[PDB]
Amino acid sequence: QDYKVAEISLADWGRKEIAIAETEMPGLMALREEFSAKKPLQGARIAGCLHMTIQTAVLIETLVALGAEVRWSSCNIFSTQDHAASAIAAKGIPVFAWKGETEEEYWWCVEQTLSGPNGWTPNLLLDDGGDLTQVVHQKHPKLLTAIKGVSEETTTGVARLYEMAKHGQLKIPAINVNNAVTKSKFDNLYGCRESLLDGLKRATDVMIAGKVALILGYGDVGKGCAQALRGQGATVLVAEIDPICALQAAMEGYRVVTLDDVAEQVDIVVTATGNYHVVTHDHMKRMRNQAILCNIGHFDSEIDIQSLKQYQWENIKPQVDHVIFPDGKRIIILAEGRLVNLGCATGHPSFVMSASFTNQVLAQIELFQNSSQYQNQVYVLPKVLDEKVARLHLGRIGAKLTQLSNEQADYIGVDKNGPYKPDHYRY
Amino acid sequence: QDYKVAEISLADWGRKEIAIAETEMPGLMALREEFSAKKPLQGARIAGCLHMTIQTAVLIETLVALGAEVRWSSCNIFSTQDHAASAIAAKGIPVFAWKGETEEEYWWCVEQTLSGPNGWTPNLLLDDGGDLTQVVHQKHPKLLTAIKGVSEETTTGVARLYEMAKHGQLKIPAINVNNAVTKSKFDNLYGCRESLLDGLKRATDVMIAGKVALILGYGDVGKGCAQALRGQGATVLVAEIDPICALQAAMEGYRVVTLDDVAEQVDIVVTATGNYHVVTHDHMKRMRNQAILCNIGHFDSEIDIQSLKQYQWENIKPQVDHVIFPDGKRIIILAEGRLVNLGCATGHPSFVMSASFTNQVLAQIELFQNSSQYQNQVYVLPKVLDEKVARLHLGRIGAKLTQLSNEQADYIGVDKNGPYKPDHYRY
Ligand SMILES: NC(=O)c1ccc[n+]([C@@H]2O[C@H](COP(=O)([O-])OP(=O)(O)OC[C@H]3O[C@@H](n4cnc5c(N)ncnc54)[C@H](O)[C@@H]3O)[C@@H](O)[C@H]2O)c1
Ligand SMILES: NC(=O)c1ccc[n+]([C@@H]2O[C@H](COP(=O)([O-])OP(=O)(O)OC[C@H]3O[C@@H](n4cnc5c(N)ncnc54)[C@H](O)[C@@H]3O)[C@@H](O)[C@H]2O)c1
Ligand SMILES: Nc1nccc2c1ncn2[C@@H]1C=C(CO)[C@@H](O)[C@H]1O
Ligand SMILES: Nc1nccc2c1ncn2[C@@H]1C=C(CO)[C@@H](O)[C@H]1O
Repeated sequence: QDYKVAEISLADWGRKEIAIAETEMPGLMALREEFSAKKPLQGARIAGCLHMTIQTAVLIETLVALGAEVRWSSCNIFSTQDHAASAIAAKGIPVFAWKGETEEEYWWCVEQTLSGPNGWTPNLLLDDGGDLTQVVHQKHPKLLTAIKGVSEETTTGVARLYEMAKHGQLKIPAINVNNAVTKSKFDNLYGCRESLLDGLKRATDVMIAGKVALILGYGDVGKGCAQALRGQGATVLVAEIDPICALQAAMEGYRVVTLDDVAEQVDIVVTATGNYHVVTHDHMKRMRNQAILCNIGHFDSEIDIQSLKQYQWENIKPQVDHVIFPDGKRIIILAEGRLVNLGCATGHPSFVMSASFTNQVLAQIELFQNSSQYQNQVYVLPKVLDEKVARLHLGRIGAKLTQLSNEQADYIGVDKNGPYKPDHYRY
Repeated sequence: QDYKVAEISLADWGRKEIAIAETEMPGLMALREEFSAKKPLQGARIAGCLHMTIQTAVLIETLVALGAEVRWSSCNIFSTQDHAASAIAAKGIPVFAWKGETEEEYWWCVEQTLSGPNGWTPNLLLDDGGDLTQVVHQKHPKLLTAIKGVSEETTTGVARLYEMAKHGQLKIPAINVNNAVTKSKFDNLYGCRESLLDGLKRATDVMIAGKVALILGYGDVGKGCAQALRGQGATVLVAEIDPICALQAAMEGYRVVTLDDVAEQVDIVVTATGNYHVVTHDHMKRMRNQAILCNIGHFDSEIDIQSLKQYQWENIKPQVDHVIFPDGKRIIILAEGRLVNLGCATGHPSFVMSASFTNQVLAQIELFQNSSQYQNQVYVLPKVLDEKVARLHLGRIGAKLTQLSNEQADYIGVDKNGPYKPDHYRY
């Protein structure tokens, strides 16, 4: 009874894909092997708000195998994989999540993780986008006092933590998992380099070769999106407000342009800025017939979807829609502006989510155990753990690490076992 | 009389290439436009130890145009462009540098910059690899007291600064220019992606397509080298001691291997580690006939060249040599293990050196003006100047920056004019 999923009968399928996914997520299995006996999360009560995919299943069960009790919701109304949710619910784990939630239901699902039977309350939060963090701070401040800290998955959620802390609003420790090197430089980038393409294809089956595709933003996500579409023969355009990131794109042979200038020339538009209304009404009115528009950043407000309620909306299939302009021209909007990789496909593949999620588990162990050593600010995990995360993934893909001799360790000033780079190294 | 170059009659050619190079180095010209009247380096006496190329010419004359007086040497015995040296000497600027120096001459050239006519002594150092910094600290400690600080170009020199500072040996402020974003992420990477290939070609004219090429190290330099050879159809192998960098290479589809395992299989070997004897005698003995071996890191000690004095060395052309093993098999060694892009070609092209060198000038202005605000540690320039450097290069390559609206600036928590990223952002 203590769950809510679309069809519990999907659990056997979800379980079958969880089984394959474990073979793809060596970081998470290595942590079970290391820690399942010593149960370092015994006593941990984790409220989780993070896209309920097959990958998040392997995360949840890793937390459980280390002793934690969890209550889970998704951080996006379209990102859940129903068969994953079911497999977790069937295990007796409270999960509240399904593909196709309304906004009211979304927030109800979050609230469900803050209160469990028998006076269950979380002492930890695991968040992706900052919504759970906001609910707790703004609507359940008595709970705040028993929270040891939050671990946060993504760039947008980290921005929101920093905004809170600047104004004295941050009332618990927070671990920024996004800016683990083995998160930002791998999930954000190599994740989207595969899953952006996947969502576009499942949704529209559009040919990438020969198309003019515009990526807004050239951060870690935009960089992966650009490479993804360039590999398939698209002319790729980039927009940026940061001169350094703009220069990076130019030096990779992308023309750096504004959407103000090029709106009539693009076949495909991908927002990847984590910002607000970078695609406006006049941009879309200017777009050619059947232009495809999608967002991959965390929130749908990258696009002014409100500006389109004016027109008629004709559904094509779930999460793929036409909006018809007065002159009859149509644009294709994916997942109503919600992140297209998780909305129209399945998000990143399991291997790279293992890197991201191995950082999450380690962040949760660190907060549960040593939260008192931390103040109400944003922290990152030390580099030796970052390096550990990468080590655990090398075996799966056949990479053989070279070992430093003593004299080589001294020559560059490191311990043979790491950390191998200064704190400010950018990889 | 106050210079020493190979043939002063090369000055007109050097000048003709300096003229083209200015059109390629908008960062340096923008700084002259901004600063040549106010002469913010008037009174600056700069001792420079940095590869005397056409690019360094435009740097030197930028320093002069801002009021500085300089005395210049190269930081490598093979890296000088003689026609560049001449053009500078003809302008009456003391430069001591030529292609093909002996070690004794090299150190004599450095010393020449520490003492000028009429009791000229530097109050600033500009260094690339740390040699000038070492000479001054270890052999001219009375000079040390009048030095306001050093600006350092490259990863190896920065390692050496950090080693000094750890043991209380650093006795002046130092600006780490390598780890400007517009240095490390552009020169180290996109520079070598062009100039590694250039040196290999000029030296050996070898076909890259179909060859097995091994890059040792996958930092900023190794990353550019890998992409360079992959673009031309080489199977590219990578060796690394850092698990994070190893994982990056695997996720780009490079096999990560040890040279211990693969020495018999490689056609081309590039050392890019900044480390010591990563290529040993037994590796080269194991190498196939006509295997090509080169180093692109700062010092030739990446390769145990000493281990080859045993055998006969047959010259092919300047800086390209055969060493014959007892069984008659031959390996090709480029520039006796010195950095191959500058040793067998011309180093990076002017456009990217403008980014590197615009940081240098700004570092020199900051030390001359505000050195007293600094302690005897290593600093980087603030991000707003990093961003300025990129801004100055956007126009040349046609990149158009998007401007944030007020609400977009607020939404992500930045000023509209920057800095646009937190200090720890890795680009
Ligand atoms: N869908 C996924 O699987 C996934 C994965 C990781 C992150 N994300 C989300 O993607 C978004 C981007 O993340 P990131 O790590 O790349 O962020 P980032 O800060 O590294 O990069 C974003 C870039 O957007 C640029 N930008 C900002 N405003 C702009 C504007 N108005 N026009 C053009 N460019 C602009 C910035 O200069 C910056 O370089 C965030 O919302 C993040 O949470 C999604
Ligand atoms: N020739 C040029 O134009 C040019 C340009 C920039 C820098 N450099 C020189 O290149 C070298 C590398 O610079 P960088 O910025 O790439 O440094 P970096 O620290 O960014 O990368 C070097 C890499 O070498 C790896 N490494 C260290 N020891 C190793 C070993 N024994 N086996 C395998 N891998 C090993 C490290 O893990 C690291 O990732 C330095 O000497 C630097 O000064 C030359
Ligand atoms: N398959 C998958 N399962 C679970 C979570 C996933 C995912 N694919 C991307 N994600 C996150 C969402 C993004 C933005 O919210 C990133 O931060 C990334 O860490
Ligand atoms: N054409 C050129 N002129 C002048 C200097 C150049 C160069 N090409 C690479 N360099 C440097 C040497 C390397 C290592 O010493 C890097 O740090 C780079 O900044």
